[PDB]
Amino acid sequence: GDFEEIPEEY
Amino acid sequence: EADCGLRPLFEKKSLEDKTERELLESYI
Amino acid sequence: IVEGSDAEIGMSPWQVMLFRKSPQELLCGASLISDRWVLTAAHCLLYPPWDKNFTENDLLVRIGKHSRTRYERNIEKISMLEKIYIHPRYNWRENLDRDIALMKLKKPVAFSDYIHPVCLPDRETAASLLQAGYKGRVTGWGNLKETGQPSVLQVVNLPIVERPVCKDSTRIRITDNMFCAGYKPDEGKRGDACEGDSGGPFVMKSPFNNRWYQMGIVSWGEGCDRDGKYGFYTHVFRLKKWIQKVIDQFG
Ligand SMILES: CC(C)C[C@@H](N)C(=O)N1CCC[C@H]1C(=O)NCc1ccc(C(=N)N)cc1
Ligand code: NA
Ligand code: NA
Repeated sequence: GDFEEIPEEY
Repeated sequence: EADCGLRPLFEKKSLEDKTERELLESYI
Repeated sequence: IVEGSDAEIGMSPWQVMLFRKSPQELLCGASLISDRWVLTAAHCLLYPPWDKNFTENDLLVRIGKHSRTRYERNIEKISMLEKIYIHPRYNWRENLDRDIALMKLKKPVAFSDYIHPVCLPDRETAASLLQAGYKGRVTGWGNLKETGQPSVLQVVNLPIVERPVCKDSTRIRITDNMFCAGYKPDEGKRGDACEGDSGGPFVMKSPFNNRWYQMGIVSWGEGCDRDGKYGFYTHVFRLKKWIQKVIDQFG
């Protein structure tokens, strides 16, 4: 939500 | 394991963090 | 963490964040205990009153973190769960007795300046350190107050409290598998764990060998940082046989 997106790979 | 509990940026370098001494001092 | 401070870089390199895949959010804290095993609270993973029941594929483990929300490129590592193990006698119905779980990682995580395992106590260390007035340290990215959320990992040091004081502070039934920690109203200082800090470690630095041991797991409380209330922690040493049994049987 407030979190930065992690690399799609994970 | 062998090296558990020894932090690279503190114990492994003989550096103390800012409040670990408060713990030491309570171990009376 | 209520009334704590920002952690230093590398101060708690065993700190793990349990992260929900969708919607992407913090679920709990946790601790790294070797290159493929993470320790947490059972209630982080299973709590039927709240319709909580996560499976391996619901979750990710994020290791080496400082910042709560940021993706910490070149520093954090993100791992998938191979298997979850919850204590077979975890008491979710009543008082969270035996509030402990293990998570096995799909692949071993690489240790670094920011990623390193904490020790689990042996009988002698626990006997020597688990004494009223002795301080441990709790860390997490949970709420800053009992009502916001921190930008970075928070830390607070708290004294173990005598068992009759723990008992008289609540109406919940306290077991030998729990301890409580925190300052008394008279003691002035304050601080506590809070929601979001769940599953994270209560650590002490052994003065015998200057290694950090995880004595507790953040488990439960009534409010956060209330005068006359104390945070409750799963007693790691008491449940050690189950921990080793699991790791020994599932390598
Ligand atoms: C039924 C239990 C014994 C009490 C309940 N308030 C509780 O704490 N629960 C009910 C289900 C999960 C757990 C929780 O919220 N843990 C988070 C938490 C809350 C407070 C603290 C604290 N130290 N103040 C720590 C963790
Ligand atoms: Na009571
Ligand atoms: Na309190």
